[PDB]
Amino acid sequence: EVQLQQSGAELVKPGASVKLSCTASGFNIKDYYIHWVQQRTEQGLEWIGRIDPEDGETKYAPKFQDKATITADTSSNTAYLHLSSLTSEDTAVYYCARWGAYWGQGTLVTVSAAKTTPPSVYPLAPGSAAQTNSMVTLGCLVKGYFPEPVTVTWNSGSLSSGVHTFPAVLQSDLYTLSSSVTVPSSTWPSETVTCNVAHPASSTKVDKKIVPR
Amino acid sequence: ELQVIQPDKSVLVAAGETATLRCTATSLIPVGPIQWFRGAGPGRELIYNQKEGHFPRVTTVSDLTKRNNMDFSIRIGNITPADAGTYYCVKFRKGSPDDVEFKSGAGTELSVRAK
Amino acid sequence: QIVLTQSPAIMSASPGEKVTLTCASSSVSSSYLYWYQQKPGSSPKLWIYSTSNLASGVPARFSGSGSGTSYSLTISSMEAEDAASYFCHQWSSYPRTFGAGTKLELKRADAAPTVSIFPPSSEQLTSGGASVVCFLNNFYPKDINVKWKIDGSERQNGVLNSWTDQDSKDSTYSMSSTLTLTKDEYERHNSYTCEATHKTSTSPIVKSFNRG
Repeated sequence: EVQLQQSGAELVKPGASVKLSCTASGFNIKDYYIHWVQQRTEQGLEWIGRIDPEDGETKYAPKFQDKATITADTSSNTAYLHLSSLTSEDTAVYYCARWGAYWGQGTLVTVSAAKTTPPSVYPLAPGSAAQTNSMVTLGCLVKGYFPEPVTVTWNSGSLSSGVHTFPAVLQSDLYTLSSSVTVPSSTWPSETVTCNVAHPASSTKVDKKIVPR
Repeated sequence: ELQVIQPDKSVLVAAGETATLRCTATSLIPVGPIQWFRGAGPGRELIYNQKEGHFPRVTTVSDLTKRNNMDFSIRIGNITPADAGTYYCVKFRKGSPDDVEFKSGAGTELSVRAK
Repeated sequence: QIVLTQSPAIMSASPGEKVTLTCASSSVSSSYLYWYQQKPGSSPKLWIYSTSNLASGVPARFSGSGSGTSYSLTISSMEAEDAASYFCHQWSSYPRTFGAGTKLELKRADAAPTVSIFPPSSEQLTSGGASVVCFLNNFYPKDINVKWKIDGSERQNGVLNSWTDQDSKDSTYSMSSTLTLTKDEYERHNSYTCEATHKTSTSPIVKSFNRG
């Protein structure tokens, strides 16, 4: 099967540079043009350029000419996207693509002078002796981290039905994220409900068991 | 000097069969991909492009990844009357701003017998 | 470069309703016109290629049409899994461009939000902060407005609001509102109220707790 695996999320200070990666499987990149696309929250999808890994020929949209440099390595079956003099307008998700239907999962690139901070996770519980209803809603508050992303799961991915993980919101160079889970009351007091928060930029994986009070 | 040769002026297949559009290049020079079109001129329809594009109905007769390959014949599966037309085997070269057409074959007329 | 204008940028359709998305081009395009479906958190998926051909796995209810400078995507019978963003794409003119996209939501029946309010946890209070969290889950339509009342008075700032996209299953929306105060400011008050205004109620939707 055809698949494109891109590198992890990147945090770059404004004016610096970064090189994103894209490794392919199920085919040889030498046989097809490898494209790069950016998507900003307010400007949609924009084609950056492509490379013919067979001869190294590169094309670029005139907008990204002096900004983007595309390279490829047929030996490792990998394509690269180098971005220079990154401004805050370059904060976007960057996609790798074999044109048509084959896309990578995307790479978040945040351009900001803010410092990296691990999150504080706080449990949200109704409390012991509280009125028992049919359902109970537990929560998890992830506060004061930078940058994106943060991975939140419940019971190591076992709980997925009634989970709502909300998008992060930036307030003074720090993000705040919350997640709720609704389970039957016949389970949570007797069964373990644990909030699994991961923040790769700080290498912090925290499990937060939801206890009543 | 490369030539693009389509040894079939015309072809007749039945609906539901496969259409084999034959094409051979006489040279590897210049370097560049091969593209198949239905019709010529500005509004021509892209049928195949060996480097980019989605063409799930098309399979190549030979392995185009081989460096010494000069067979650019393709097969279009599950032919319907709507696939009738003139198909051109076109060699492209590297140019500006994108790939530039180098030479085109004389064309192969595909006619279809309906069910 | 070619300008692909997709209007309207957001639209709504009920289940079983026929919906048509339009794509107008600043200059002529040919069979290089693709449609891409994208849902939040996933890569763009090729949906229609060469104007009218469905990609593999795309349900037969989809269809594409158009030529020249105007194209269209059509769903014969709207389904819940069809709720996504759809971008038209051209690559017959250099450089290849995309449209701004049309976000397509499913118009389900109205649903009142299920509201949960949480006082600041004991872990956060020992750090010096106090965040009151209010979940407003599984409501429709999306439009909602939340106010924070502290002992009968509205607290204007210090609030972080976040909304989820339309859920893939029940096609509802959810909202989280967090009011963050210093530990001192929080303890100077007894009752905290999460007040929401939503179409499903002609009165405000209130959820409160007393600090003791």
